[PDB]
Amino acid sequence: QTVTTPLSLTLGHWKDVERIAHNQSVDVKKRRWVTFCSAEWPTFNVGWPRDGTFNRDLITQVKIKVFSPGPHGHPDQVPYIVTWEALAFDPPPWV
Repeated sequence: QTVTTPLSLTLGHWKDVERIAHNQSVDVKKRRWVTFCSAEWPTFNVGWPRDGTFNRDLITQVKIKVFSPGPHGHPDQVPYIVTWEALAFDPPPWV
C-alpha cells in the first residue's frame, strides 16, 4: 500500500513539504526536519514517534511544547511544527 514511515514519505516528497512551509510564510531545512522529528521531539515524551506522524493530536502536543514560553519552548522549531501541522490539516494527495 506501503508502510513507509511518515518521515520517509516527507523526505520522498521534500519539495512539496517546502511548498507547504512557504504557504505558511516559513522555510524549513531538511536536515533539521529530520533531527527534530527523530531526535528532539521524541524526548519531549508527548507521544511524537521518531519516524513521524500525521496525527493532528500528536502534532498539537509537540506544538504546545514548542510554543511554550522561554525557557520551556523552542523558537527554532516553530517553522517545523507549523509545517507538519499544515501538512496534516490541508494535506496534499501523497498524505
